[PDB]
Amino acid sequence: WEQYRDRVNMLQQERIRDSPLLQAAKENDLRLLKILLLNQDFQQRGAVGETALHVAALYDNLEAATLLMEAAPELAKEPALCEPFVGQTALHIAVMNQNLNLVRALLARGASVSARATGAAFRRSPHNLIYYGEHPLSFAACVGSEEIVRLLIEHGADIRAQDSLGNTVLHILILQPNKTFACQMYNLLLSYDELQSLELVPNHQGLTPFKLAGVEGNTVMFQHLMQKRKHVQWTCGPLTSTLYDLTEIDSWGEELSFLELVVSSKKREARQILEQTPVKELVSFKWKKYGRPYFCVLASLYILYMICFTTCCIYRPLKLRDDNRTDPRDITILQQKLLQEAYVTHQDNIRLVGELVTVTGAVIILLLEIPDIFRVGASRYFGQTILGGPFHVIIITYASLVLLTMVMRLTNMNGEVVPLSFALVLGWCSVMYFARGFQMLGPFTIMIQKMIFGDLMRFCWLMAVVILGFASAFHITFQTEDPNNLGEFSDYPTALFSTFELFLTIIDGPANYSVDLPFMYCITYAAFAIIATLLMLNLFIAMMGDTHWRVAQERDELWRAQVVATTVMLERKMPRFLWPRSGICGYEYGLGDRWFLRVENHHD
Amino acid sequence: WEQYRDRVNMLQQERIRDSPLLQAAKENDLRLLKILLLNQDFQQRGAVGETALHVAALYDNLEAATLLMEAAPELAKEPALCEPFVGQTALHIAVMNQNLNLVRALLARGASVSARATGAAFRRSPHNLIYYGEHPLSFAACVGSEEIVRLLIEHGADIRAQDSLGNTVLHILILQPNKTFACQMYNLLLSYDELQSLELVPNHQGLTPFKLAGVEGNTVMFQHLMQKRKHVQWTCGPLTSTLYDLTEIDSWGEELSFLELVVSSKKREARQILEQTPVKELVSFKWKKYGRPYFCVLASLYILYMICFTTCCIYRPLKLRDDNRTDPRDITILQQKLLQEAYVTHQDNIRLVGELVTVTGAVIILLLEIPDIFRVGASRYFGQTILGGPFHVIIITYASLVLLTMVMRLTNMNGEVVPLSFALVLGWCSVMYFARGFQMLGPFTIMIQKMIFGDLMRFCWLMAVVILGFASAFHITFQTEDPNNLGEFSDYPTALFSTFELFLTIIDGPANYSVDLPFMYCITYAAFAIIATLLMLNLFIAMMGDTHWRVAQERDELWRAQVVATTVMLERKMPRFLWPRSGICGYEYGLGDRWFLRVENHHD
Ligand SMILES: CCCCCCCC(=O)OC[C@H](COP(=O)(O)O[C@@H]1[C@H](O)[C@H](O)[C@@H](OP(=O)(O)O)[C@H](OP(=O)(O)O)[C@H]1O)OC(=O)CCCCCCC
Ligand SMILES: CCCCCCCC(=O)OC[C@H](COP(=O)(O)O[C@@H]1[C@H](O)[C@H](O)[C@@H](OP(=O)(O)O)[C@H](OP(=O)(O)O)[C@H]1O)OC(=O)CCCCCCC
Ligand SMILES: CC(C)[C@@H](C)/C=C/[C@@H](C)[C@H]1CC[C@H]2C3=CC=C4C[C@@H](O)CC[C@]4(C)[C@H]3CC[C@]12C
Ligand SMILES: CC(C)[C@@H](C)/C=C/[C@@H](C)[C@H]1CC[C@H]2C3=CC=C4C[C@@H](O)CC[C@]4(C)[C@H]3CC[C@]12C
Ligand SMILES: CC(C)[C@@H](C)/C=C/[C@@H](C)[C@H]1CC[C@H]2C3=CC=C4C[C@@H](O)CC[C@]4(C)[C@H]3CC[C@]12C
Ligand SMILES: CC(C)[C@@H](C)/C=C/[C@@H](C)[C@H]1CC[C@H]2C3=CC=C4C[C@@H](O)CC[C@]4(C)[C@H]3CC[C@]12C
Repeated sequence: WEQYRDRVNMLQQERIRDSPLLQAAKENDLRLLKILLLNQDFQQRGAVGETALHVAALYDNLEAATLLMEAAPELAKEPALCEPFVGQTALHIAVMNQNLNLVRALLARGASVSARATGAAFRRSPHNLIYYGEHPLSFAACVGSEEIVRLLIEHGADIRAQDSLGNTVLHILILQPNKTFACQMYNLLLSYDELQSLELVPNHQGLTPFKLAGVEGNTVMFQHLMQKRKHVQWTCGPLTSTLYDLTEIDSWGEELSFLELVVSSKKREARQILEQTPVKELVSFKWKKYGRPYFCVLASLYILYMICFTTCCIYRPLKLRDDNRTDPRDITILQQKLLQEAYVTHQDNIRLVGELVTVTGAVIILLLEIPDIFRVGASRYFGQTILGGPFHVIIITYASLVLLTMVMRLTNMNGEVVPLSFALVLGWCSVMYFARGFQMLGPFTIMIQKMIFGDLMRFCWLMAVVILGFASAFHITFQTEDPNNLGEFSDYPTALFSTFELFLTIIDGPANYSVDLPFMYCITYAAFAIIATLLMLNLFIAMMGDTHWRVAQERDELWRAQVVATTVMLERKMPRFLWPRSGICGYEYGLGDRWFLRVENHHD
Repeated sequence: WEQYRDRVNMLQQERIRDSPLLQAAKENDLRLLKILLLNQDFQQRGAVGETALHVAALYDNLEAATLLMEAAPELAKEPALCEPFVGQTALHIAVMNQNLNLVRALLARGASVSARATGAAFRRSPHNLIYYGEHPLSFAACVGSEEIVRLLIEHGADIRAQDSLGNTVLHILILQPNKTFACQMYNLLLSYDELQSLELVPNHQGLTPFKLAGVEGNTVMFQHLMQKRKHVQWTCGPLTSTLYDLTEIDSWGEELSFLELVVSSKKREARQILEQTPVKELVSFKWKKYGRPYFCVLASLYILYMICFTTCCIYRPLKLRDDNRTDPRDITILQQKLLQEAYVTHQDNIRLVGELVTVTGAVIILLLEIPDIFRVGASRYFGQTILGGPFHVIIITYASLVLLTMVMRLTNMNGEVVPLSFALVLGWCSVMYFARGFQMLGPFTIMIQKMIFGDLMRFCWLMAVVILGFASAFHITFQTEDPNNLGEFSDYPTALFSTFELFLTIIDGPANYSVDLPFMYCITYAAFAIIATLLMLNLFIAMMGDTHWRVAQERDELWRAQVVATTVMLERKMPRFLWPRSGICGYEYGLGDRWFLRVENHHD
């Protein structure tokens, strides 16, 4: 909340400028500070509970801080006592200002090296511009001063300490945007670290520093981590045979693997870690050997199942209508057969076998799609475009509509045409889910997805506004006319549908040249042809062209992300005997229990 | 196979780390090596059959290699004895690591300079990252160390030696990606070469180094080869008159010429050699003087032949139907005349003359197109887009359909409309083959080809999926309705055709405003108008626009490649008296039997 933080900062500045000691410490006024510290409070606090030493350390005044530490040195151990800054000692502010002399003086005076800055300003939030952690070692690692890190570690800072989110100092080091010096600081902290190692300590969410580097899109820290796990077997000429380790990449026998955390991430940059050196090799092996033929087999089985469903839909049992067509505008000549009237002939028995196959396929689809929602969460399963969220919504709706059609068929309920048409359209449009397995058809589904949940939802309000206005105009111009001669605008729903058809130029303009149409229709339809047909439609065509160009710029990255997501899904759902553990065995060749991957690269 | 090569490498590293001698040679451990070589095997081998000297040479340990060569020097002549590395001595690994001292020590010890590295890793394959050949001189030329080349040649390496593919050292030099230093290495090896020259030695495929440089897209080596064949007549001011040699470019009196090998190549870069200095001049002379008027004459003759075929198709003999139209939905009022009933009047005799002209043209087309398939191969004749593969398929199908129509006409078989329509469409669409002879119409055929075998085959699966789903929905919504009022969806093939028409907006939406259509048709057609008409169609429009832009970026190169392919085809197929040998005579002007080409260029 910005209006509370501004009030806190203004009250802090008012309390600094009101007290003479805080004002003398702020401006580095040595004379007034010496006068006030010669004789008379040393423990007066501002609006945020900060002492005079915090004010002296905030404005980088070393001499005023030494003068304030000459008398009553316990201010080195006094933390702030207010909500936006809880526990912020002078050491944190001295480290953040990167003043080595003030940090050395505070550690000589005996400041707490394990004091936690548990305020609201130090938490990880979009309100806070920086997440530097809570312990002063985290601040010293994130700022980028190695001397302060060595001085804090030699004075007894704990490298294994965790903040309120559970993040260790490596986790807060990974999250920094300055990823160049952060690798050197990571190497320094790993050198100073000698139970389990600091690399295997997870946070409260459950992520290791390797997995957190994978999630947050930190490619440089990912390369720095993987350069400590490779093993160059031989470098012969331009050929180099590296042996990468898949212990923290494959994550075999785990609830959530590394690649599933990488792909199902809100950060955009994480897909770049699907283009790194061991990960791309690993997913290419797992896709070309196992993922692609199993995905093609599943696609062929689903296509045959949809063909059986379509064949059961076309041969739906219909009989002659018993009631006579009294209304001249009624064209219903057939109605649905009853349950006793149907399933008599042998062709109806073949249809019954096909319908049993269809309903068992729908039950299998529901049993395969429902527990993943409870496992991974409803917001992430239906939300991610790469994972196939809309396809999961479509296939769950299709299975529910097939079950609803079964219920309506067993209970002799008329009106199966509506769920059968819904199920046919959704089930056939869910065949395009299996187009992600091919590079020639992969990004096209993403193009249609970004044109439907993108430009279509951003232009349908303007389209519906124009449709409503011109449909109302076309209805009231033809309210006083004979509906037989021009019945395109006779009822307001039919006027809305006719104008929606005329927007996309899929029907002709209504014209009857043997009768006198009203002139207001002519002027209003000229306006509709200019504004809606010509101008606003071809704006949407250009928006779709820009969306197609935007996806086609990054088609390979998006198809690779779809490949990794499909490979992770097929490794998780299919049984283990169809998916052996990828990589070299390792134990057979005299090495440990780790599973390795050999990459031969052509350098120089 | 990667899973075998990884197993071989891991077994090799395990056998290195198991034996103490191989481990001492790997780590350059002098103490353990001296202890093991003082007293006790010197001939122990690893998983790939490599000796200890191969391990010492693989890790660039010169001192350990000299210690291993001090005792039992026969390890300098010991090759590996396993399948992925056959015959790989220590000299090949010493040359690949570019260690001149180790190569000199191995040649002093008496290593085999003609040992062949006939393993699977040294062959030319997409599995292997490098193709450096088999003989150590090929390795020394490909790595780029002139001192090793001179040391191997002075010790007795054969420059004329060929590997399993028949490639000499020049062939393996051309295939390298580092084409800058490869020209200098080529010049050094030609200087050291003093029967026929090394430039005229072909491989097992039949290609000279000039032809292999032409095929593989190596433009820099092509310039380096052509700078040894030019002859500057006079340089006056800014004008330079060079006299290029067409002995290895024109290839007169040969089964496969140089330009036919350049154009009909799987490599993309070979078309750049159609833009070089003598080749572009030569094909421009051969096209502007001979190829263009002969191609225009053939185009005019084929257009007149297709006009005669169309005129015979329009005047096809038809008589009144003998059977009465019993079915009210039947509109057949004419049927085909019999063979005895036809060919009676004088106009039928004119039609008979035209049909004889048509069938002789089809026989001529078959006799001109069939033996080229057996000559150049079915995979290359119908495969290359530049050569006109689809046009050859179309014209062979057209000739076969004309012959089938002749067979059905002679045997009084009804149903000539189907092969006549097939032959008319294919024969008229084969007129666009003759559009490659004009720069204003050249790349347009390539645009249509890349939009048909490209984006159309990559989008027709999604299009057919949407067509099948919405056709099934529109059929089952109108299964219970009267087919007289709205017969666009009455049968499932007719529903498929009507939805395919509604996809491309070539017919209107089915609407009958005098009767009550079902509302599910209205919602499903609104969905079809949004998803299929508006979104997915204009995605294909944008894909075709991107394909058109991609071809229009490189229109001149593609048209030049079409010109060279057409010129080669017309030089091969037409008789020799219409195609004199291009270039200056040479023998008349006191020079040799070579045929030259004069190029005047404006330098500076
Ligand atoms: C029947 C289907 C139901 C699907 C329901 C669930 C649908 C579902 O799974 O995604 C919903 C969508 C997700 O976002 P969306 O599809 O727009 O795409 C993501 C993101 O929102 C941006 O739009 C994308 O970048 P840009 O802005 O294009 O540059 C970004 O690309 P990248 O940077 O990550 O690479 C994407 O990650 O959010 C909505 O807008 C709701 C519209 C709902 C409209 C329909 C409501 C029924
Ligand atoms: C009736 C006609 C029959 C023709 C049969 C034979 C047709 C025939 O001769 O070419 C077939 C085609 C060749 O490849 P295609 O036409 O796509 O074009 C080549 C290549 O495959 C790439 O597509 C092109 O680059 P890009 O990817 O565009 O960037 C490349 O350009 P360049 O880099 O070389 O400059 C081209 O050399 O391969 C198929 O995909 C089969 C589709 C068959 C579909 C239809 C099957 C009946
Ligand atoms: C049955 C009729 C009445 C209406 C409701 C039908 C709507 C269908 C055609 C629409 C609704 C949402 C659309 C839709 C949702 C999301 C996606 C995921 C995207 O990555 C590819 C396109 C795809 C798969 C499309 C396909 C067509 C769908 C499924
Ligand atoms: C992009 C915009 C323009 C799209 C979303 C607008 C949708 C509206 C205008 C369309 C979509 C489906 C149409 C529709 C659905 C079904 C029926 C029932 C039918 O008996 C009368 C027409 C009627 C009532 C029309 C009214 C207009 C609707 C609701
Ligand atoms: C007769 C009807 C029923 C159907 C089969 C006809 C198909 C024709 C129109 C289609 C089939 C394949 C198409 C086709 C094949 C390939 C090429 C080569 C390309 O470089 C230019 C376009 C061109 C020449 C086009 C022309 C139109 C063709 C020949
Ligand atoms: C790009 C996609 C959408 C293209 C290739 C799809 C093709 C399908 C949908 C089209 C192409 C030709 C069409 C076609 C050919 C001929 C006939 C015979 C006629 O008596 C009934 C319609 C029927 C049976 C239709 C069915 C639908 C077909 C097969």
